[PDB]
Amino acid sequence: GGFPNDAKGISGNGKYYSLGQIEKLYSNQFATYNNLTVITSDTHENSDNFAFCLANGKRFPSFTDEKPKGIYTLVKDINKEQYTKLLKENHKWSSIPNLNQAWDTFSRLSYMYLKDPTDIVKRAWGTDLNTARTYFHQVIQYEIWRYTDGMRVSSDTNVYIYEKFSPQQKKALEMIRTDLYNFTVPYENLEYRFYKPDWVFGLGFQALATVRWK
Repeated sequence: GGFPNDAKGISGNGKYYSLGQIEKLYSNQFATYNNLTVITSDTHENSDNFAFCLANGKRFPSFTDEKPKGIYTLVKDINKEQYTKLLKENHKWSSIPNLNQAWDTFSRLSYMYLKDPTDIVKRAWGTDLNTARTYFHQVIQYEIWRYTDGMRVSSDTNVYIYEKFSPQQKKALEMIRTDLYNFTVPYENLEYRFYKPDWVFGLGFQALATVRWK
């Protein structure tokens, strides 16, 4: 179950790029859903197979035509206090709703993508893991934003997003909402990671965070 994060790229200069959420890899092609994969700035090796954006109101990273927008440094093996501090720093001009709980929801939701402890993917997509790999990322991402940014998506709230969801995504969202608190997260066996965006003039970039097995 879940989607492994077995990437091992480490950048020689400590800087990383992301392929983005829905972005073109090459400007003459149709955009693809890229799971916010994070790559080394030097070798373009994945460092983390997926990641999640932590600030829906900031700039999103991309790597179209191999030109980075949004450059990151990595904080390894984060805990509740570090996550909370870094998340808050990335939201200087917005308040995070139920901030106390922000680590709990992020760490649970990202783990549900990594491991899927309650078998949401089997129930929503069956054996179609290729579709689920991106379509489940997207619903997990929106639910992360419910908690980072108050972006609750439903048939009567943020309808412009909801109506774009596939039927399987809609089912998965209901399962996520039912199952969120109904498992224990095995923190001692996991490495959570934070990607801190380098400063730029103006509205900055969203931070990213992700998880892998140790």
